Amino acid sequence: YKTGMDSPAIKCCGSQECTPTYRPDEQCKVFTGVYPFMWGGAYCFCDTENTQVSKAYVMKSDDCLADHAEAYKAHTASVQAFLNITVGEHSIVTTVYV
Amino acid sequence: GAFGDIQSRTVSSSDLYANTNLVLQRPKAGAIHVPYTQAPSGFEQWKKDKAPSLKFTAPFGCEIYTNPIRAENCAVGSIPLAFDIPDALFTRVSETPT
Amino acid sequence: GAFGDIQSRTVSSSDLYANTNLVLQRPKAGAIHVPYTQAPSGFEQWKKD
Amino acid sequence: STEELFNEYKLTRPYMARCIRCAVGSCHSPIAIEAVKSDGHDGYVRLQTSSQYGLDSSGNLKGRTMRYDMHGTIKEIPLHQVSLYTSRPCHIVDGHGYFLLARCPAGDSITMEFKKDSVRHSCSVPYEVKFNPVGRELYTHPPEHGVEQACQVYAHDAQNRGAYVEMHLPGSEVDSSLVSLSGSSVTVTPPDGTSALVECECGGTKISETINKTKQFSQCTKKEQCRAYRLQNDKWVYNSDKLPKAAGATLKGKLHVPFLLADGKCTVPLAPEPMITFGFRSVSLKLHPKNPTYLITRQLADEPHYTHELISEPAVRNFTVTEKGWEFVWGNHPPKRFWAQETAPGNPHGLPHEVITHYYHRYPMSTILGL
Amino acid sequence: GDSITMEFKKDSVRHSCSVPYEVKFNPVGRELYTHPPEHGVEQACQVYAHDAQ
Amino acid sequence: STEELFNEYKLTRPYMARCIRCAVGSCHSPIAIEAVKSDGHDGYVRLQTSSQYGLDSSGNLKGRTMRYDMHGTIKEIPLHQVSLYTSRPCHIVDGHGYFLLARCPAGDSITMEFKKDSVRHSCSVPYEVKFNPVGRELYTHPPEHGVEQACQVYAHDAQ
Ligand SMILES: *[C@@H]1O[C@H](CO)[C@@H](O)[C@H](O)[C@H]1NC(C)=O
Ligand SMILES: *[C@@H]1O[C@H](CO)[C@@H](O)[C@H](O)[C@H]1NC(C)=O
Repeated sequence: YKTGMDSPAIKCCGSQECTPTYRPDEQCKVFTGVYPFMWGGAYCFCDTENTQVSKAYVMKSDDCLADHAEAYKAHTASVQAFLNITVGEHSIVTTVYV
Repeated sequence: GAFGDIQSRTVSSSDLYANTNLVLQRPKAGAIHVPYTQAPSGFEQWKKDKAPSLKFTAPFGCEIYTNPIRAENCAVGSIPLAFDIPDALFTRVSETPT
Repeated sequence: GAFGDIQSRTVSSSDLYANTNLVLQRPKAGAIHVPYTQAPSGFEQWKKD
Repeated sequence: STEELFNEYKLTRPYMARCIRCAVGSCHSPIAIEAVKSDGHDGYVRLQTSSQYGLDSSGNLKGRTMRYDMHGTIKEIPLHQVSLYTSRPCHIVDGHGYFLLARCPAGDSITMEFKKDSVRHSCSVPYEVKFNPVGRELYTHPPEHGVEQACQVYAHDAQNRGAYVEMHLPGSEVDSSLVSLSGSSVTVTPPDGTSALVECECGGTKISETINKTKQFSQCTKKEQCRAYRLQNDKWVYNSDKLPKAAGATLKGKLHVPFLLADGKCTVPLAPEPMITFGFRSVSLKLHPKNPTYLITRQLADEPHYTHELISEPAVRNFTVTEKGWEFVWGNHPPKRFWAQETAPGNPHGLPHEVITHYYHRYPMSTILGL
Repeated sequence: GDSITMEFKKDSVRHSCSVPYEVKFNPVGRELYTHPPEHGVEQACQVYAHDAQ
Repeated sequence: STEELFNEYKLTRPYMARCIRCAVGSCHSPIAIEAVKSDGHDGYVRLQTSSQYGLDSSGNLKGRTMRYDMHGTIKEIPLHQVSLYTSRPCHIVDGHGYFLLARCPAGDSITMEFKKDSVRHSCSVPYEVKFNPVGRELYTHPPEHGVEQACQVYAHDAQ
């Protein structure tokens, strides 16, 4: 599997509210007291009253389509046999169950 | 962290069951990223501890083949046979050498 | 695979005894090469042990 | 030809992300690797990077070069310059968009680097790389010769039908270089081609959304008192965890990915043929592996007594064989079976005595009981 | 690694030199890692400062 | 001077052979290594490649370059461009014709590569490389100081 991770919801000088998300093993949490930085400089001016929401979920791997295991349950098995039967110079190839 | 942590009813099924113990963590101050906690892929762990296959462990020299799931050359037991043969196919002794 | 897999009566002797279990294999389709099977040099194994 | 080669690349655009180490410390570089997959049995790696390549800046098909976001601008360099290694240098095989297919050896981490117009840039990410050798023989590199067995490997074909990922509009991208104190007031370039989003925490004017205009901002003693973001709102990005999202809306869709894992054929080593020595109810096997090879054996009875072992050094082992049957499998060699029958001393006439001990060996588990 | 090799390109064949010295850095914390993780907790450690001071 | 330096090179000519992996798949490249010997105790490697070098296309003595058969034609590049490694980059010591003497470290396989006028070409062959340290002490590299003991090593002399 691959851990699907959403983009951070960063609110500068404010506060976000979390909402329900309908994803497998979906987790979401609000974090306060963050001062994010980017390549272009400090993202948010404020040092306090800052909110960074992180959201992540679990999703199937893109390789799963070809590489996967299949769980089966089996019962009441039947046997099919291939007998070569010659009765009085009559050679045949017989496919018959047991 | 166990075999079957990510389950899907069918290959094409969009709904799936996920139990990875996903826990979100506190991000680093001044760094934009989505921290997370997850159990190692149980598929990989099982693949490492998969143990020898049934094909190699099956008794009676049974050989296991896939796609049409089947067992072959299983040398155990016996099979009764009944032969309803018409009398027309029998040959009189007078036609055979003495 | 044992010490003495390749033996020579003398250093200058041209005739020599060889028991390497050399088995030729099927070559790859589209590839020119000489496939082969042989036991590891018993000299090296003995040198290690 | 076809949207698969046209590619959503025209819609996406490469982006930058944080690397743990960029040489001297961390940095927000486009080389950053988002994820690595190592499911293929042949040892090939499928890396997902934050940048995109295979198509040039104008959207033309050119696999010779790679596209990386160099801070405020986007630059392109030949792909052959880009190198990567884990324990030893890897060999790049193919690439398309975000994804990269290369022949890497085993290792504990993946380092990717390329030469810029200045000091070379590199980035290492921790990920366990350990490819399972194809077959029951654990090799490091594929042999010159061997037998053909089924395997699962990463196809290099750009054809894509099954797998797809979610991409969406990027969030506001801060850029402090946009803003300076011309004489004493905040002055921000849009710049020419990009809309400038500027907001102040202090009083006065706290909203700009300046599309294209050079504006002065009073009541801001220092340029540190303001913040400015570059907004594009033109292209989509991969749902990366290092770029903040847009709060207004998340326009998203499904886009397919190259380098699908698919079934194929692999060249595997063939376990050297052991020497077989015969005896009474016993077979002596002289094993001489070229590499760590799994030996597996079983009986054909109700009690298989299954025994297995990975053997890397020469050794001779003896197994007991009954008339019920004993199967032998050695590496990738086709399984062979051997049964046993009365060897010696048997049950001759041998009058008197003698035959008592000869019968001892024939049909044991009793014998002495009857005596 | 087991030894340190240093090299540079001259105006001719490149020059290198290897010296035997045991290099084995103790991972920080009670968890034995090879490279630092993407995420974790902050613990005290002792490291070589790059400052010329 | 003497046929050893004149060399049968004038009679031979380098040739091409198949490599298991040439980067993206196999190919018929002259870089292919025929055999590798690792009997020397000092850690030096003696590689036998499918190409020849030490003499140029006209048969003149020039050890600075190496000669490889580029498909339908034959090209030559400086020897210093050619690099090889097993676990870490090796140091080329000398060469003559088909054979190459270099200081390689321990490793599981030998990879040799050189830069063409295009994408660099490489070839890896599986061969166990494990040099026995000289003496009763198992070292990785020779020490700065020590005692002198007898050993067997690959001579670089073309004799
Ligand atoms: C029985 O079948 C095999 C192939 O299934 C055939 O070669 C053989 O001739 C047959 N024998 C008789 C007696 O029919
Ligand atoms: C079986 O093993 C023993 C020692 O382990 C050895 O003496 C004996 O010769 C072996 N059997 C055969 C048939 O070689």
